[PDB]
Amino acid sequence: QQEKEFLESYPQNCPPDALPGTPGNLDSAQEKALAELRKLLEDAGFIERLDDSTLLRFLRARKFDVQLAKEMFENCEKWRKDYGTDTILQDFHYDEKPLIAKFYPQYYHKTDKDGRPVYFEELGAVNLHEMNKVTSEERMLKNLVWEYESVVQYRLPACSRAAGHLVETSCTIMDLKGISISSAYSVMSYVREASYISQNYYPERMGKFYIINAPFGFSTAFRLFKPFLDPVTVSKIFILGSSYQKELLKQIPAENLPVKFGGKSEVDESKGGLYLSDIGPWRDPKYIGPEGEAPE
Amino acid sequence: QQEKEFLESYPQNCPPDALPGTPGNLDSAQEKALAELRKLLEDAGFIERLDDSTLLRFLRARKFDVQLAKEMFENCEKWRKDYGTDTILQDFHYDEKPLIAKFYPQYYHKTDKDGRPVYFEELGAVNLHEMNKVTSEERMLKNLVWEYESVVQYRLPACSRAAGHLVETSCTIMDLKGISISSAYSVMSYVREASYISQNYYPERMGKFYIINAPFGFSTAFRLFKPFLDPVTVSKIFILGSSYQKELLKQIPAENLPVKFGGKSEVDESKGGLYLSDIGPWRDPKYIGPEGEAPE
Ligand SMILES: CCCCCCCCO[C@@H]1O[C@H](CO)[C@@H](O)[C@H](O)[C@H]1O
Ligand SMILES: CCCCCCCCO[C@@H]1O[C@H](CO)[C@@H](O)[C@H](O)[C@H]1O
Ligand SMILES: CCCCCCCCO[C@@H]1O[C@H](CO)[C@@H](O)[C@H](O)[C@H]1O
Ligand SMILES: CCCCCCCCO[C@@H]1O[C@H](CO)[C@@H](O)[C@H](O)[C@H]1O
Repeated sequence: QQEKEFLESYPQNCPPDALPGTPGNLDSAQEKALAELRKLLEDAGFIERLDDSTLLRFLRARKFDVQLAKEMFENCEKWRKDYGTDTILQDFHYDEKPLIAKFYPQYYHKTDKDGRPVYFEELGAVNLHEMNKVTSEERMLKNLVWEYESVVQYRLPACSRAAGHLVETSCTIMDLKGISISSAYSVMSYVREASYISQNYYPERMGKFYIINAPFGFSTAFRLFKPFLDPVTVSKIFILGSSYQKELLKQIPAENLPVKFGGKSEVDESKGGLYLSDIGPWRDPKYIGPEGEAPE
Repeated sequence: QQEKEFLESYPQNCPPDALPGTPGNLDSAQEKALAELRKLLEDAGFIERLDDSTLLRFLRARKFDVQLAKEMFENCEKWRKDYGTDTILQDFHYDEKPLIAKFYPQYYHKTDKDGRPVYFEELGAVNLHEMNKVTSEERMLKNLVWEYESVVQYRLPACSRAAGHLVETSCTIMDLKGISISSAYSVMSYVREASYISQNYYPERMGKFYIINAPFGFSTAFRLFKPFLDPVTVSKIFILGSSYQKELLKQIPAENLPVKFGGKSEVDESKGGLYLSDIGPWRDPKYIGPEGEAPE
């Protein structure tokens, strides 16, 4: 009575108007696709992470090819064992965070109108040189997986309860204000590594993606490739310039969005404002289940 | 005996390994799609431009929806009547060309390895201010349609004969060396207008598209959207930086590519080198048919 107990402690059906193939909306032969991936994995010795939400995201990332879903699934299970992800919430301590946070922000803050936790990344402010004095790329990546594990174990279940429906994804906002060719080159390895970790071991976890303060050449390229990108990806990716407030306020309440991005949400500066904060439904006693409160 | 005489004066079958749906390769039910669009248009009063190559390009631009092909076809026929395209080769004289060519290059020069005429556009060198003294956007657009009409009436048929196979498309090379946000804004209207004229009244005329000397932010965006653009479009579009020679020499011979782009082709400077030139198979007496030599 632990995983089963956890799964039924929060809503498990995505909203009715959600993309097909998502939990509670799968019907078009995909039910049979789901009820096949579970059989193969049960025989292969696997016991955990076989819930509807999990396998469905694996089936969704691989167009519902039950064969490729097993591959992607085993390969991810291989990775969690090697990397020690299963014990990352209690093994790893990013005690350098207060020291380096200002050079590469990274922080979660409340939710958007769909219940998704909002993740902010001020990539344009990054200062790797000043960061390499304290930490290392390896540790920053451990922090990335540590936060991903907080999202699934604590944040998502709490958000589901607060929104009345599932919520398997997050809403991310990346700020490019301040990027240069120089710093862009200095972060490529971390970005390429972080990209590998999520769309392979955390697929379908992205629900919406916003890039604000994107430079002209960059923003222009998107405006020309729009008609050639699949409609499924243009529904999630948003590339906007210096005028982004109206768009953001259209997805995130206003009382939920930080004042710096055109909203009303203010974090007390006498306890690490925004950068060192982690406030949202997951810190509200009435939305915390049998898994207890997430770490800090 | 004029259009019929013209059509059989040059090869009419695309190479065997070409994209399906192209003349001489259409089979998969598309033959019936072709032999339907012609019937509807014959009843609608249309007499010209009903050859396999034409209608097939219209069917290809609209995924083979015979219904939308008729719409796109009539709408283009409407446009040629209004604009006076049918008589553009003899009505319009871009006598300002020698004066303004240096501010917005534009020139055709020989062919690539597939027989396609190569079109060069040094957009990054554009100087609209210096150009507005002499011409106007309206005239530049008339020149664009005048050149398009030389491509189909003279250039393509000559290239077909020289390559031994059809050739319905052109190979374009756009140079961004020298662009600014400023000049990018100063040319948006011409580019937006020119884009409207080709993919609506000259569809499937683009076979390959190369953008060289693309700025970093711009080039980067393409490298991230690559996996999301359809494989049909990534086969035609190439976005490269300052190192483009190897790629170009891989598509265009070397004796065909101008020295400035990393090749061996040199045009005599005592008669308008490149900018004011128009040399290729269409100026070779042995590749000119009953349509005679193209104008200058
Ligand atoms: C200039 C900005 C470049 C940003 C490139 C993406 C860097 C990380 O962005 C992440 O990429 C993941 C891919 O694994 C997605 O699944 C996540 O939703 C996204 O937040
Ligand atoms: C900045 C470039 C775009 C953001 C990174 C790639 C976007 C999505 O990457 C992947 O796309 C899949 C779609 O098949 C989704 O299932 C996953 O959520 C996501 O990991
Ligand atoms: C920064 C460079 C922006 C270039 C945008 C494209 C401008 C013209 O490019 C033309 O566009 C046509 C679309 O109608 C295509 O059919 C042609 O093949 C292409 O040459
Ligand atoms: C710089 C942005 C890309 C170049 C402009 C758009 C590229 C192609 O535009 C159109 O694509 C069609 C494909 O359905 C082809 O049939 C046509 O040749 C082309 O007009």
